[PDB]
Parts: sequence; C-alpha cells; structure tokens
Amino acid sequence: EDIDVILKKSTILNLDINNDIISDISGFNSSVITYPDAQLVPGINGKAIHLVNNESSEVIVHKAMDIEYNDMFNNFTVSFWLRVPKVSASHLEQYGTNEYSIISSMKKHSLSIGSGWSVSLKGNNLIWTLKDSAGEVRQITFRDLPDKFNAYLANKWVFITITNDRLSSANLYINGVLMGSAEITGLGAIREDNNITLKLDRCNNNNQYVSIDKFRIFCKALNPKEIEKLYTSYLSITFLRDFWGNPLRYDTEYYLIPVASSSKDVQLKNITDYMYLTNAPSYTNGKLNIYYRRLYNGLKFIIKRYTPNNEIDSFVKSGDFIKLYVSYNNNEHIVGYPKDGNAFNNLDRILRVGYNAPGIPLYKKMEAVKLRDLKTYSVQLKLYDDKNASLGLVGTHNGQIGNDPNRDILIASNWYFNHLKDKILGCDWYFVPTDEGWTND
Ligand SMILES: N[C@@H](Cc1ccc(O)cc1)C(=O)N[C@@H](CCC(=O)O)C(=O)N[C@@H](Cc1c[nH]c2ccccc12)C(=O)O
Repeated sequence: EDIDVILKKSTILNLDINNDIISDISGFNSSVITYPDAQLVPGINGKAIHLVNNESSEVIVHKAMDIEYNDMFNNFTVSFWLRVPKVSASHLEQYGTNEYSIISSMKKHSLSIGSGWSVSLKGNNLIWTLKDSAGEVRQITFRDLPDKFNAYLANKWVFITITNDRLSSANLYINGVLMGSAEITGLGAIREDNNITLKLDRCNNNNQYVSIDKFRIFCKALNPKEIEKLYTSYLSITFLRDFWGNPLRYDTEYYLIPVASSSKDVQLKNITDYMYLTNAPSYTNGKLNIYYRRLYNGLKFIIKRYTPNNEIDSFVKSGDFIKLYVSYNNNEHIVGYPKDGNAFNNLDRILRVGYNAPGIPLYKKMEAVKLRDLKTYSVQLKLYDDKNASLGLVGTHNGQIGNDPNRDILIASNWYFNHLKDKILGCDWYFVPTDEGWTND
C-alpha cells in the first residue's frame, strides 16, 4: 500500500505537544499524565519532553482499552526522538555501569513479573529490553561511537526506532539506520503494565537528564523504507536548526564549524579584516575509548534580523533575511563584503568583519537558508549586494592575503550553486551554541 497511509493506520499511540499540553493524538485517546517536574523544551518540531532525575519529573501514558499491541505475539514498533547529553569522562567512570531506564511498560516492585519492554541507558550504551509473562528476556545493546562529535548519544537530537517481529528479531534503528538486532523468537506472551512510564528509573547520577520527543507506537514492525520515511517526515524546514538539532535563534552566540571539515574552527585576522580556519584541538581518553574535537573555540557569531517583518519570532526561519555579526571584545562587528573588496580571481569575495572604510559600500544583507542535506543540522548563508544581486554562498577558499601564510579564508561565492548536489560541499555550516549538555573534559 501507501507508506504514509501505513504509518498513519499503524499508529496506536502518538504523543504531541500543543498549547504546552501533552496528549495522545493517535485517535485512541490514551490518557496522558504530566507530573510537576516534567519540563518542556525546544524540540525537533515544536516542543519536547525534558526529564530530570527526581520523582516529580515524569510523564505517564495510561493505555486506552482498545490499545493492545503487545498481545499474544503481536508485532509492534516504538519510535521517538532522543537527546542525551554527552557523558563526561568522570561520570563515565563513576556511573558507567549504572543502567537506568527512561521509558518503560514494565511495572516494577509489585505483583506482576518484569512486564513488557523498556528503553534504558548505561554509560554510552542504548538498551532495548523485552521480557515476557514468564520472565524471559531478550536485549539489544547498542554501543555508541567513540568520536562524540559524530556520536548518537552526545547531545544531539537523534531519531530512534525499535521494531519487534515476534517471529524473528527486534531491530534498533537510529536516524533510519540499523544499529542493533536480537532474535526474540521463543519469547512467550508479553503482559506489560497498562502504563507507559517516561521517567529516569534507578539512575544514580542526580544531574542526569534526557529529552524525548514524538513518542509513538505502531501495531506492526515497520520495515527500513517505512522507517526512512517516518524519520524524514519530522525533518520540517520551517525553522533552521543549530548543531544540537534545536531551532536556530536570533541574538544568540554560535560558534561556526564547516560541515565539510568539522575539524576546523573559525578565527579572525584583525578587526575590519578577514576570517580563516584553524585546527581545533582534540580530547582523547584511551582507557575510556572516547575522543572528540573540543568545542567552544573560535569566533562567536550572532544572528540579527535584517528588518522586523510584522512579527518578531525568536527563531530563525529558512529564507529569513539577516545580518551576521561576530562578538569580539564585548562588541559586535558586522560581517560583509565591501564594494571592490579584495577577492580571489574576482569570484570568491573575501568577507570582512567590522569593515568601516568611509565612503565604501559594505554589503551585509544575508539570507539564512536550508538548501541541502536535510538530515544534517547545517545551514547555508547567502550574501546580496545593495541591488539584491547574489554575491554567493558563504564558504572558504584556500589562498594568501599579502604576506600572510596560506589559509582557508572565509568568502562568499556563487560557485556553490552548481554543486548543491554533492555529498560534501563547503558552504555548509554548523551553528554551535554553548550547551550544558556538552562540556570539554
Ligand atoms: N577601496 C579599495 C582601497 C581601500 C583603501 C582604504 C581602505 O581602508 C580599504 C580599501 C579597496 O577595496 N582596498 C582593499 C580591497 C578590499 C579588502 O582588502 O577587503 C585592499 O586593497 N586591502 C588591502 C589590505 C588588506 C586587506 N585584507 C588584509 C588582510 C591582512 C592585512 C592587510 C589586508 C589588501 O590586502 O588588498
């Protein structure tokens, strides 16, 4: 049949946030109970659930009568976006073996045996657990990547999907890709609690927290294709996103990192002058098998709205016109290109920060857009002159300026418009805001 129709018809539970209220929009009307300390924060598409480590921070879904998907060997899929802060070297050492659940249908410490299923975390491992009425259990243990810059449990919003085929295996997907599997054949009937609990259970780290979004459940095992579509259907483009996957915002400091070479930071030659790439330093921990380029080094940029267009939205929308500034010494300096400004072969125009030569027009009208790579939280910036003609997308060009050493200098070029289909490009940028979910060790 039709994939979109299948995804829709197979849904028996779909949590959505509207008017700051959490509820089931699947159509089955399951009751949703939000506790006092269950917080709401920016999400992949609207707001998301944020859970802290105390008993007041939880969300309970009491299943409607008709919603029975874990019947006698009935296939089912659970999906939701997830965001877990990067685990510090210390905490990894201190709480590494502490496995705690965050989502579960298992009623614990009571009359029934270990009920249905659970999603738990243990160090840098994501775990899916299935337990039947007899107490038999099956598990999928996913070990995150060593390089936290590209890891799935390192402060970025990632899409999780776990499919369960009672005649074969349980499969764990992340951003639409298979990351783990486990045969579940031989398992008997699952008799879970009529309650689906979103809460940190048995977590020894008082500072631990997580964010969960679009929690959904299907009454069938979605296939790769259906999962791919589900995943991408959430990638709306109304708003642009920062490095963590949250809505891009105005009047906010962001470090820029070129997607094409995530190893570089941005530096400024001098006020009124040009910008260029630098080698960011890395953190490495052999015994913990964890490493990553450090963040928060290099220039700090701020996005300001070009003009107020009836309504002031704190979020930057794709297509919004803006003015880019860099914060240097408690002062904000406009980024742009002055008329007749030095440029590589008259095509790659070298950007200037705080250029102020009297009598010389300085072009600064930029447009923040999302022109490619919808799965990555990157952004493109387009520069225009006073005649609203395109001076090109922002990127870099290797060369020299006077006696300075060879560098990858920040430029604006229209040349990128003829390669918008490449895997990697050069005009793609990550906007990185300081975040408590990531601190360099
Ligand atoms: N309008 C002309 C001439 C001009 C006079 C004075 C002034 O303050 C700026 C310009 C012009 O465009 N001159 C510029 C070209 C544009 C530009 O460089 O951004 C020019 O010739 N600049 C010199 C000086 C310069 C530029 N980038 C530098 C980086 C390090 C050190 C010196 C730099 C140039 O290099 O071309």
